[PDB]
Amino acid sequence: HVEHELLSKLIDELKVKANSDPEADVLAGRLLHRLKAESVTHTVAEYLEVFSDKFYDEEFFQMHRDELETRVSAFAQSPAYERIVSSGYLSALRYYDTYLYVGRSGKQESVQHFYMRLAGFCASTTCLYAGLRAALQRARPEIESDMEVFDYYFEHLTSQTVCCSTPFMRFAGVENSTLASCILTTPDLHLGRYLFQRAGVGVGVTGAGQVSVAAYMEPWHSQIFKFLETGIFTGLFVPELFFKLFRDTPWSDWYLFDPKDAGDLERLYGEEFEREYYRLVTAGKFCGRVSIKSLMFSIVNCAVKAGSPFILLKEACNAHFWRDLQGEAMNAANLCAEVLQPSRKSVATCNLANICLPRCLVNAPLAVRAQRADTQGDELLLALPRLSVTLPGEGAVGDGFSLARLRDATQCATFVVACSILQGSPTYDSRDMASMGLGVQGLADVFADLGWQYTDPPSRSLNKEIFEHMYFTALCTSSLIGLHTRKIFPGFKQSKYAGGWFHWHDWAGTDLSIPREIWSRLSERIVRDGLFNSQFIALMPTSGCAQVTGCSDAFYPFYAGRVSCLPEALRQRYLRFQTAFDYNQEDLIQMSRDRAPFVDQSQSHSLFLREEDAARASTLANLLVRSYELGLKTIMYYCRIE
Amino acid sequence: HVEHELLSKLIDELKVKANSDPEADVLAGRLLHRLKAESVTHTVAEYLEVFSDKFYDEEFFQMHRDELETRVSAFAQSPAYERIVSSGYLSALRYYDTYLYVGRSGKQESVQHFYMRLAGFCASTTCLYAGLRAALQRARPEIESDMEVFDYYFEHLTSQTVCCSTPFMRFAGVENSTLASCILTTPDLHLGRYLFQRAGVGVGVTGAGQVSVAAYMEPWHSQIFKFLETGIFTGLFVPELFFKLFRDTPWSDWYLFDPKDAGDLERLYGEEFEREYYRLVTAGKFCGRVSIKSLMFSIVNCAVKAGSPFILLKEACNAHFWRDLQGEAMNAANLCAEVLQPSRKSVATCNLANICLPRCLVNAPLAVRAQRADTQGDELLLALPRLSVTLPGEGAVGDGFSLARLRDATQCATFVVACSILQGSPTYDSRDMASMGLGVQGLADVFADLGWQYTDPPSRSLNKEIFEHMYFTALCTSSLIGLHTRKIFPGFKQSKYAGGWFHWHDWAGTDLSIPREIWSRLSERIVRDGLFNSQFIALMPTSGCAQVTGCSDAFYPFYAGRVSCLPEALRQRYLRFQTAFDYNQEDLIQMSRDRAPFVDQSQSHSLFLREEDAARASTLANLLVRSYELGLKTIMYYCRIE
Amino acid sequence: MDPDTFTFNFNNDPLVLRRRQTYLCYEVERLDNGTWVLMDQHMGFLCNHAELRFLDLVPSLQLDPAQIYRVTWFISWSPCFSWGCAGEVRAFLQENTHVRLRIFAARIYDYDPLYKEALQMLRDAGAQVSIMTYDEFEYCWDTFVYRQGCPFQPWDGLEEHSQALSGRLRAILQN
Amino acid sequence: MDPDTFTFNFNNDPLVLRRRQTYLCYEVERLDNGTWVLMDQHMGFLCNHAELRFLDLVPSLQLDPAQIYRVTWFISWSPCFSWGCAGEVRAFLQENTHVRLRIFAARIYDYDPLYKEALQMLRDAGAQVSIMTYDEFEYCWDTFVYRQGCPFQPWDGLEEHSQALSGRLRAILQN
Ligand SMILES: [Zn+2]
Ligand SMILES: [Zn+2]
Repeated sequence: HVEHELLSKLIDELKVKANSDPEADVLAGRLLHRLKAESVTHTVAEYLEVFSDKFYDEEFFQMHRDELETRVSAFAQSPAYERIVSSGYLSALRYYDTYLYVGRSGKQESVQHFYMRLAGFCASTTCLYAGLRAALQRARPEIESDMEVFDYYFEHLTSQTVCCSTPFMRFAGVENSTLASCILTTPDLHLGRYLFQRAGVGVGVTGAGQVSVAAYMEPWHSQIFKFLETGIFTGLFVPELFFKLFRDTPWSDWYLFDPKDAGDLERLYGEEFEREYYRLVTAGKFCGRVSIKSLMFSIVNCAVKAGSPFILLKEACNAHFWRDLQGEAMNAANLCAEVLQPSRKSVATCNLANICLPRCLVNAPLAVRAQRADTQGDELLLALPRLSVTLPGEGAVGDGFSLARLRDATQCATFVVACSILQGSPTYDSRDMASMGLGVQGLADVFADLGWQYTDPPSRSLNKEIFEHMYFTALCTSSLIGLHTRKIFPGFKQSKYAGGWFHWHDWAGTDLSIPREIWSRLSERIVRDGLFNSQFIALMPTSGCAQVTGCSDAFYPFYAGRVSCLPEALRQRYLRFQTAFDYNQEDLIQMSRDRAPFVDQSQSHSLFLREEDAARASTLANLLVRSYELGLKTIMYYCRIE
Repeated sequence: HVEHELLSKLIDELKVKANSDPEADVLAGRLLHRLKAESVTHTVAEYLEVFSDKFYDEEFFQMHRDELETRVSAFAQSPAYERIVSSGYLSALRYYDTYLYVGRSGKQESVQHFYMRLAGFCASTTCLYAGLRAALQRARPEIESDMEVFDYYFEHLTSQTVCCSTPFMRFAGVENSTLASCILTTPDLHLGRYLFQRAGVGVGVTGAGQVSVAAYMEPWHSQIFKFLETGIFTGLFVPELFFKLFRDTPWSDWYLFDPKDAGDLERLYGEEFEREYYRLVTAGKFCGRVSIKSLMFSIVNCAVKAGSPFILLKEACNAHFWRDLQGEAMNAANLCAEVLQPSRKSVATCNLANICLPRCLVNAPLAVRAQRADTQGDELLLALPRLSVTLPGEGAVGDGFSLARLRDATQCATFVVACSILQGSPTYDSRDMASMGLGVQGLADVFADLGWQYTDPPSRSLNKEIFEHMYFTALCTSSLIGLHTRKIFPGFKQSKYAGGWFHWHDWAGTDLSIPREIWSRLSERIVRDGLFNSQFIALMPTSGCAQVTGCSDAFYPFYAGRVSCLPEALRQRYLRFQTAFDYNQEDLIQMSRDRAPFVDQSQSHSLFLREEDAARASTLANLLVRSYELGLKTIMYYCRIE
Repeated sequence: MDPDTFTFNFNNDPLVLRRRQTYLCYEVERLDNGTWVLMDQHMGFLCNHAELRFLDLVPSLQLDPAQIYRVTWFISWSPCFSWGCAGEVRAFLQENTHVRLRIFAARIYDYDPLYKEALQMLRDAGAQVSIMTYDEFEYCWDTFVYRQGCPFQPWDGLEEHSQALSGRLRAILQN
Repeated sequence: MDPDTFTFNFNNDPLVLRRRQTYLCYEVERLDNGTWVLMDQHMGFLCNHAELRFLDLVPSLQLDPAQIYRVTWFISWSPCFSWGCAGEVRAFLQENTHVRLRIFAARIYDYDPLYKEALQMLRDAGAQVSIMTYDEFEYCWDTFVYRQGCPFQPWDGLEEHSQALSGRLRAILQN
C-alpha cells in the first residue's frame, strides 16, 4: 500500500503550512479522511458486527439495519458529508482522535456511522421512553415512525445545527459513562467518585475552614489570600457589598471571617447579607482586617497574571434563580462559571448542547429537509416572526438569519439534552433535576457574515433576539416534554415559574421581540403543565465541539491575520474581522448584560484586554465594577491577555 | 519542493484506480488542481501582466481590473469553484491540457481566470456592439453597468448552465481564430483554407464525378459503392424513394447515375425527385443497375462494421428548412450530421453552445443569483409555466426540473452564441448568416436524478417540454437581438418565419406545452421584428464538455458498472442506470421524433445495438425504415456496437 | 438463575438504565400460626411482561383458598401502567383476597409515563411496594441465583441508588 | 503612416474586428479643366472620430470656394450614425456644395446599430461610398505609408472579404 505513505507525507506537508493557507487545511482534512477510509467501518452491517458487544441488544439498530444503511449511504453522498470532511485538518484530527469510537478489532467507526450512532441513541431514547416520542410528535406533527425520529435527529445533527457536548458525542450508546459534561458540588468538608470520571467539577470550598476542577470561595474567607495565589481553577462568588464599598469610599476596610463561625454569610445573600456582615463586624468576629482596595487589586493582579480567578456576582446568580434561595444561597459554579445550581444537598449536574448560529442563516445549506420550517406544530412558535428583520450590511454573505430554524435547532437540542439527561445521569437526583445548558457558537461568524462589527446596533439587536427566542423555545419545548412525560422537576411547585416568571421579569430596560401576549400564553401553559427542565440557557465556551464545525468559539468575538496591524486600505473592508481585544470591553459587557435577562443560568463572560491596560490594574477594576452595576452573573470568566 | 513529487505520485496512484472509485477521481482532480496552483496566475493583475500582449488594448479588463479581481476572488471561495475542482481527474486534465491558455512566460491561466476571460469576452462584445447590450438589458432589466453584464455571463458560465464550444473556450479573446466549431461546404469540385483550421468540416462530394472531415454523397451516385468502403467520415443524404422501395417491393432495382449529367437529382427533392428519378430511368441515363436490397444491406453492414456512414433523410432535412429549398436542395451536413444549411453558394458555419440540463433541476446549486428567476423582463417568458410538473418518481434526487432556469440558460446561451458569431465568424456571409446550434447535455442525468428510466412516459413528456421550451426561448431571444441590433439574417423576408412558422407546424401529432396563444405572439413579434439567427436548436454530441462538467454525453442515455450483468436484487434499484443498448431502439427513435419538431436543425441521433442483432444486418434496416416513417432528419449518426 | 445476569439486570445504577428486561423472582409464604413459612418447591424466577406471566402461573401453583398465602416479587423493574400490568395486578388482588403481594423493585420503571399512577394503584390494591436494599439483593443472590458457593459481590453505588429510589417511591406513595 | 499600423488597422478580416480604431487617409484633387489633379501638400492621414476631425480640419486647408474640390477618404471604418458622424458629414456637404466626398471604407462599422442608415444618408448627401479593393489598399500603402521602398504585402482573404463587404454595401445603398 504505497498510497498511504504518500497520503501521510502530503498530510504533513499541508498541515505544516495550513495556518496561512485556507485551501491547504481543507485539503489536509480531505486527505486525512481518505487515509483512514479503509480503517473505518463502511457499512451499517459492518458497524454492527465490529461493535456487536455494544449493539447486540440495541433494538433500534437491529430492527432498522436496512433503513439505517439507506440513510447513511444517502448521507455519505450528501453535501453535509462533504462539508464535514471539508471542515479542515483540525476537525478530522479531532474526529479520529476523540469522537470516533474504536472497537476491539481496531476498526474505528466512520463519521457517517458516528452521526448514525448519535441520532440512533437519541431516537432509541425517544421511542423507548414513550413520552419523549409523544412530546416530539406533538412538537413535530410529521414524525410517525421511529425511523422518522432518527431522520429528525440525523438531519439536525449532521447539519450541525445542534452541537452536542463532548461526553455525549463520545459515549452515546457505546459506554455507560455519564453524559453530563458539567458537575458542581458543595460538600460539607463523595467528591472522590466524580474526580475519577471525565467531567469538569466545580467545588465550593468556602466551608473548608482554618480532571479539571474549579474551586470557588467567597472573598470574606479567612484564607482568601492564600486561596488566591497558590490544574485547579479559582472562583470568587463576590458579594455586592464588595463592589459597593470599592466603588465609593475605596478607603473603607474589608473584613475576613473564618468558616468556624462565619455567622450566616455563606448561607444568605442580598440586603440581609449587608445586615449580617455588619452585625458580625460590630460583634467583633472578624479575623481579617484587610483593606478592600488591596483585596480588589490582588484579585485583579491574580486575574491578569493568569485566568485562574473567576468573578461571579452572588446577587445576580442567586436572586435570579427560579427558587427564592434567600435562606440558603449557592456559592459554587461549574468548571466554566456558567452553570448555577444549589449543590449542598446533592451533586448537581448539567447537560450541554450548543447551537451553531451560522447554520441559522437563510443561505446556509442544511441537511434539514425544506418541508420542516412549516408543519412546526407548536402553537407558540407558529406565531413568532422569522427572517429576523435587522437590515444586514452591504458586505453581508448572510441574508437575514432566518430565526425560525434557530427555534427548530433549539427544539432539537432540548430533546437531545432530555435524552442525555434521562439516559446518562449519574444520580437520580440529577436525573430528576434535568438541568439543561443551551449555549451558542458562531455568533461572531453570524455578525461577520451579516457585514457588521460585533458592537454594531444591528448586532446587538440580533443578539438580544437570538437569546430571547432560544430561551422562549427552550421553555416551550421543556413544558411540552414535562407535560407528555409527567417528569416535572421536583421544585416546580411553589417556585417562580409556577406563579408566572421568565427570568427577564427581574431586569430593567428589557425590550422583547415577543409581543408579551405569547409570553403570557407560555406562562399559562407552564403553570398548567409544568417544566421538564429546571435550567434552560447557559453559554458554554464550547472550545471542543466548535473545532469540528468551524463555528466561532461560543458567543465571543474572534480571538483565535493582524487586522489591527494591517494597512488602513485593507482595514475598513476587513473591519468586521476585528479581534475581541480590538472591540471596546464596555460594549462587550453591555451586550452581555443585554443578553443576560434571557439566559436563566450564567454565561462564561470573558474579558479581552491588551498588555497596555491590563498592566494598569485599574481598567480591569472599573470593568468589574461596572459589570456589577449592570447586574451580570459571571462578571469575569477569563481575563484574556494578548 | 517536495510537495510536487508527492502530489504527482498520489495523482498516479489515484488515477490508476479512479475507474472503480468515485471518491478517488475527485481527489485526483483536486490534487491535480493543487499541483498546478503555483504554475497558474493567481491574481487578475498577474493574468493581465502575463497575457499583456493579448489584453493591452482590451478596454474592458483594463478599466475593470479591480472589480474583476473582486469577483474572481469571490468565485475562488464560491461553491461553484469547489464543484468545478471536484469534477474529477479528467476535467482537470482537460483544463490544464486544452482549455487553459499558456502565455510566453510559461504561466498558464487559472480556472477562475479562464472563466473570467470567457465572461469578459462576452461582456466586452456586448458593450462594444451597443445593440447586444440593449437587447440584454431589455431581456434582463437588472443589468445596467458593463460589470453587471460580466456578472451575468460569469454566473451562467461558472455554474456551467451554459457550456460554450471548444473553439470558444480555447480562443475567446486570446487568439483571432475562428470561433465557429462546425463548418460545412459543398464546392463545385477554397476548401483548403479551412482544412488548415481546427474546426470540423463537412464536404458534399456528390458532384465529384467519374482535421476531421465528413464527406456526404447521395445514394444515387455512380461511385456510391466505392465511396461506402475505402480520418474522413462518410455521409448519405438518403432520399425518400430509397426507403419507399426498400419497405415494400424490396426486389425493386435501384439505379445509379454519374454526376456528369445526373439530371437534376442532386438539385431537387420531394415528389418531383421521384418524377425526375423515374424520368431519368425511363430515358436510359442510369450508369448503375444495383438491387436496392443489396445497397441497403451494404450500407447497414458498413455502418455496423464502423460508424463511418451517416444516414440523413433528404426529405426531412430540406422540407423543414426555413426556406423552400425545393429548387435547390442541400446534400451535406457538418461533421456530426447535426447542422443543416445550404453550402453551395458560400461556406456555411455554425456556432454551438450546450446546456447542462442537470443544472436546470431545482435542487442543483447554481452560481446564478436567486434574484434572477424573477425580473425576467421578457413578456413571452414570464408567462410560461415553470417547475415542469411531471411527477418525479420515488427515487428522485431532483425535485422538479424547474424549466424556468432552463429558459434563462437558453437566453444566455443565445447571447453567448451571438457574441461568438459577431466576433469570431470567418466570413461576412457566415457572420450575417448567424447560425446557432443550441444542444443539450446531461438529459440522461436529468432522467436518472428524477427517478425515471429514459423510456418512461414522464421522461418523454419532459423531453418534449425541454426541447419545445428551449426552441421557444431561442426564437424569442434571437428576435429580440435582431430587433435591437438591426442585424436580421439576409433571407428572413419571403421566408417561412416571416409568414408565421415555427418548424413544428410541419409535423403530425405534436402536443405543445405552450398554450398556442403565446406562440401566436411570438409569431407576431418575429414578423414585425425579425430574427437575428437563422437556425436555433441543433443537437451536438458535445463529447468534450461532458468530461469537464460531468454532465452526461448529449441527449443520449448512459453509454460511457454492468447494470445488465448484475444480480436481480441490485437491478431494479439501479434500473435507471441502464445503458443505451439496454433500451429498446424503437423507443429511442420515437423520442427522437418527439423532440424533432422543436429542433429546427438536425440531431446527432446515434443507434445503440449489441452484438446479437447488429450482426443480423436486418434489425438495423428495420430501425432505419422506422426512422424514415417518422420523418427524422438524421436517421443514424453512429451505429454504436457494444 | 445463572450469574452475570442477576448483576446486570438487577443493578440500580441510572447509567445502566440503557438495557431493559424484567426478571421477577418469586417465592410464596404460607401464614402458618402467625409466622410466614417458606418452601423450596415454589421458589423460582421468571424472564421477559413478567408480571402477567406470574399472574398466569399463580392459578397453577397449587393455590389453596382456605390457607391465606403471601408472595414476594423481587422484580427488576417496577410494575408499569400503560401496558396494563398494574391493572391486572390490582384486578388479581381485587378478587383473590387471600393472597398478599410484596414487591421489591430494584429500579423504578419510569420509562412508562404513568409509573406514578401504577405505583399508587398498586399501593391501593393492598400490596406494599418497596425498593431493594442490600439485604434483599444478597437474599436474591443466595436464593435464586446459581452462585455455586460464590459470595455476593456488591456493585458501586448500591446504597446511594437504593436510598434515592426508596425516597422517590415513598414520595410517590404519599402523594 | 507606418508599417504594422496600416496593415493592422486596415485588414478587413472579420476575425480582426476585435480591435477597432478609425484611421482616415485623405487626399484632395482639384478639378482643373476636366481632370482631377492631386498635390502632395494636402496628402496626409488622421488618427482617432477621425471623420469629424477631418470635418474641422477642412476649413483650414486653404480651401478656395471659386474652384470646386474633391476629397477622398481612405477610412478604415465606415462612417457611423448614432455618434452623429454621418449627420456631420451630411451637414458639411449640404452647405459646402463645391466639395465632393469619396469614401473608401476598409470595413463596415456595423458596431453602430444604424450603420445602414448612416450609409444611406451619406449616399443621399451626394458622396458615393465604396469598399477598398486591392488597388485602393496598394495605393494607400505606397502613398500614405512610410514604406521606405518595401512593396505591398497582401493579407490572406483580402479579395474575398473586400468582395463580401462591397456586396453588403451595394445591397444597403439600393435598399
Ligand atoms: Zn409491565
Ligand atoms: Zn464616427
